[PDB]
Amino acid sequence: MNLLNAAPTPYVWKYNPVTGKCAGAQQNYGATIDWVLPGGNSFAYAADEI
Amino acid sequence: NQLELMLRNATNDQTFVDYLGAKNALYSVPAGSTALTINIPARTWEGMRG
Amino acid sequence: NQLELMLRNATNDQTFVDYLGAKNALYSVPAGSTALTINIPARTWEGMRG
Repeated sequence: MNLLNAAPTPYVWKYNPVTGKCAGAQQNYGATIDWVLPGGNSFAYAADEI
Repeated sequence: NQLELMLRNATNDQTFVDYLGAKNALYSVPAGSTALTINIPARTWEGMRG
Repeated sequence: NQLELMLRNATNDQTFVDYLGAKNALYSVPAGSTALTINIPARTWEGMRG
């Protein structure tokens, strides 16, 4: 597959409860699948579909 | 061979989880000190067990 | 009863602040010593007064 057409990881937001203003957004690294070193071609498609 | 054919099929493939189910972190505490603070950055905590 | 009922209303309930408004930390300084280092763990300082 092509990683340029692969779906990116979503941006999750930070709330900052005390001030109440948005604290920004981040690349959602906290929930990511490890698929290129162990997975290969069989799991690259699966991770993209997820 | 039938077991292989019914096990190579993608919908039914082996799935294993580590029994400890815990990211393991060691935080240094000097000898005389009585307090420790564990500050870690923003994360999606998506399915924390405890 | 009217007064107590307009005070039981949650939109208007008592709010009290400590006048000092200061966390109090005592850092030991021995006799001969002339310097002191106050290191603190990572924190947000979300409304610190000084």
